[PDB]
Amino acid sequence: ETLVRPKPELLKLLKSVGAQKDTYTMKEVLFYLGQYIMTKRLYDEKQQHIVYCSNDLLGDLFGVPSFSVKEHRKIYTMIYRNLVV
Ligand SMILES: CC(C)C1=C(C(=O)N2CCC[C@H]2C(=O)N(C)C)SC2=N[C@@](C)(c3ccc(Cl)cc3)[C@@H](c3ccc(Cl)cc3)N21
Repeated sequence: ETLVRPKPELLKLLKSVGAQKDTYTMKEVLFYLGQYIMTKRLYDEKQQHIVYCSNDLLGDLFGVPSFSVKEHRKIYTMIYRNLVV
């Protein structure tokens, strides 16, 4: 009840990087989302603060083509839209 419950499309995201649970602290979520971005190589060599998720499950979930890591509010909005209420 400290924790938060992923909607199952994001929870399938988390397991494609080795996650075992189905509830999580925010930290776990942020950390797994980062696995993803760095494993699936979703970024520009030119400007590395932009993540491009255009043709990818991540983009699906967040409903965007791309977004900047410097933009937290906007990130948490995207994450929460995927949290079981
Ligand atoms: C991938 C991740 C481990 C990490 C960053 C990261 O390392 N990235 C960004 C893509 C290219 C690569 C890079 O070389 N940079 C240092 C800019 S830069 C960076 N900052 C972190 C810690 C972060 C965490 C929470 C928020 Cl709300 C925003 C940013 C965190 C993060 C976590 C979740 C998401 Cl969805 C996006 C970014 N993040």
